[PDB]
Amino acid sequence: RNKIFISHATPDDNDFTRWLALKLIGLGYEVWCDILFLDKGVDFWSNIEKV
Amino acid sequence: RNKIFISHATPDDNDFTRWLALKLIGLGYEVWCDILFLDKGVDFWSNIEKVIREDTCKFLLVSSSYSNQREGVLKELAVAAKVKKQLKDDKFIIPLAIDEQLSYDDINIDIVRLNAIDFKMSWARGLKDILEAFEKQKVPKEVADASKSNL
Amino acid sequence: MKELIYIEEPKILFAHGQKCTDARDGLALFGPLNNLYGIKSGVIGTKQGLKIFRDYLDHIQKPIYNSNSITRPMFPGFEAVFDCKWESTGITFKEVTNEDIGKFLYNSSTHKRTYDLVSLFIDKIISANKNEDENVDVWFVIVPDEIYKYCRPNSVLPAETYNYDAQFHDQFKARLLKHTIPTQIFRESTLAWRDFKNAFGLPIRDFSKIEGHLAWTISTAAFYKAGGKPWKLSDVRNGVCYLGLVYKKVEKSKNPRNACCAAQMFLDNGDGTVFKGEVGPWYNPKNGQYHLEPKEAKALLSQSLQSYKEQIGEYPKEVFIHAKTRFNHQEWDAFLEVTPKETNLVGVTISKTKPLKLYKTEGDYTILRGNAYVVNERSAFLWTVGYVPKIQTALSMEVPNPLFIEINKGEADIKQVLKDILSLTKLNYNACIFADGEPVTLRFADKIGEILTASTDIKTPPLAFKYYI
DNA sequence: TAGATTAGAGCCGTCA
Ligand SMILES: NC(=O)c1ccc[n+]([C@H]2O[C@H](COP(=O)([O-])OP(=O)(O)OC[C@@H]3O[C@H](n4cnc5c(N)ncnc54)[C@@H](O)[C@H]3O)[C@H](O)[C@H]2O)c1
Ligand SMILES: [Mg+2]
Repeated sequence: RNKIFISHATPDDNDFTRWLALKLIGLGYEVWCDILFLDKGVDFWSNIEKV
Repeated sequence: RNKIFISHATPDDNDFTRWLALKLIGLGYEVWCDILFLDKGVDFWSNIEKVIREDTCKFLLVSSSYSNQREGVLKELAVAAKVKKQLKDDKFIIPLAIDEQLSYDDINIDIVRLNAIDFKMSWARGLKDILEAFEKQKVPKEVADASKSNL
Repeated sequence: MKELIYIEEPKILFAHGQKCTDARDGLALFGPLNNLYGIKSGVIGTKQGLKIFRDYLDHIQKPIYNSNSITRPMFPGFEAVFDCKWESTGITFKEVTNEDIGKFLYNSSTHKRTYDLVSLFIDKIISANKNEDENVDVWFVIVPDEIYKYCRPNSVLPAETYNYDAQFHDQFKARLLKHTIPTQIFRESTLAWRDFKNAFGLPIRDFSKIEGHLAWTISTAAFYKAGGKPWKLSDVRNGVCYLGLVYKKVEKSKNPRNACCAAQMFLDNGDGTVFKGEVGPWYNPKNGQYHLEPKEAKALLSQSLQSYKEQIGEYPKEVFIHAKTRFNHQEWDAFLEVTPKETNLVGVTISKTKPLKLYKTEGDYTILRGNAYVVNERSAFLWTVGYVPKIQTALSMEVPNPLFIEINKGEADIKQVLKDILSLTKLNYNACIFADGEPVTLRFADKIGEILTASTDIKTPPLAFKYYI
């Protein structure tokens, strides 16, 4: 349990979310985001709930 | 395995299928598709099922209006699901979304929980996504040679 | 029962050292020869023109299809073909209000209004160029339809500025020469062909079945103008230099003062391709004559020889001059006095005014492309337009006409002349087509000549082709 | 009066 989840509305708040995710990654933390780490062709609700 | 299977609704999705097959073959991936061979008739099904079940590492489905609820594509998806369960590989079918009319609310049940690659906005972005996914998942490949596609 | 011979396709060279006989397929399979990073565009026009240009750019980032992919290869999108970015965010806008256009396109004298409109556009372009901090690769001029409609020479509306042509495009290109600004003129109806109609509810120009061809053409033009190399020739033999010649009337002057402009081409010794105009318009005062006086012939050939020697390091081993007219003896002697010892000079003539047609007796398709009837050792008929089996169609509609090639001066081999002339039809960068009906040594010289004749103030013009096309 | 070369402009079709 060392991942910071970020919840937002897509795609209306993408700029701030991407900025914040990149900043937190640069500072050293582990970030999971709907627009940068979700896979293509994967069951996404199940993966989100698992995360 | 070493081969990439492409399932599409002939003869409506021919332009994109030819484009994608030529690009992939020019990048070092062996592609099996029903448009690359001019001989048909004998074992119209056996060879296809044998190739899916024996020497296919990736199954790419061209998800569009024509390919939804298409009998041959549905049988292909059934065989692909069987092989995917047999191999214990979670990422084996990778749908490609190329049609703007086909809303995600109206996709087939066999592919409704899967993360699909988007081609609707621009095809180059879709190709970049496919290449990055293949590199990440370690799809076997040859040194890229555009002469294969040319020939 | 005479005899015909066949000449094979010349082939052209693309990225990764791969060869193909089609520019569309070769570019859509391998890619161009060099690497642009992106095209920052500068758009000038009304607000509607800017909107139309943004629409078009957004359109060609995606695949575009023709009705028959076999006849016309598709367009897989700009950034997949060319591996560089040209989108609607590096755009810079410079307004031209309708208030500016209204007060000028009313003088009822074509000359003055043409002058005023050209000034209205070029003053803004030059102001943007000299006193702003951007780096604009090409300038795209969106011309409303009315501006282009009436600025033709012989078209009527239903002294200081008289030393200029009566054409918007020619004067516009000529008056921007000393600034060296690549430019692309667009009609407003070309980019948005759907919304310009007639009294039937249908487009004036219907591009519905040929959209991919239009995208190919525009993309290739824009790519070349920004400093790209789409393709090169395959097996140009070393030591040979080609040289076109074309004469042009001068019109508004006390004397016709026929002007002659050339175009030079050869192999750069780095296995590149040097294709640049060798021009400073040489003149002939006599009316109706299309021959140079000895001094101009001497100067022209000396300049061409010096260009080759500087670009390579030694004089040509063979020089071919392609013209549309015959050469008299005094002109050729002038040429020969200023030519080195170990250099063979051959003068050729290419003409279209000769009635000879061949009909296939069986089908409904025309003669093949590589055919040629060799009348003699110093003449032959060469078909450059005809049925091409690779694309499964003919480049013309009706029965095509051949080119008549004559070795007027010198001593050479007609087979080599025909082969070379056919291979020069594959370097039309103003178009994205399978092949052209004329050698481009004779077509780009004409385009240079017809630009630097709409004015007289140009001195020592640029040679690069991207300032005239 | 002819034959034989030359360059300008303008207009229309591209699919099915
Ligand atoms: N920021 C958010 O709003 C956010 C965050 C996490 C999860 N979600 C979930 O809610 C979203 C709702 O999306 P919407 O319907 O409002 O708009 P939408 O589907 O048009 O756009 C949303 C995005 O579409 C993509 N997407 C949706 N279904 C997909 C599938 N089957 N395969 C591949 N990509 C798919 C995802 O990237 C998703 O974030 C998605 O279903 C899912 O990601 C949203
Ligand atoms: Mg042009």
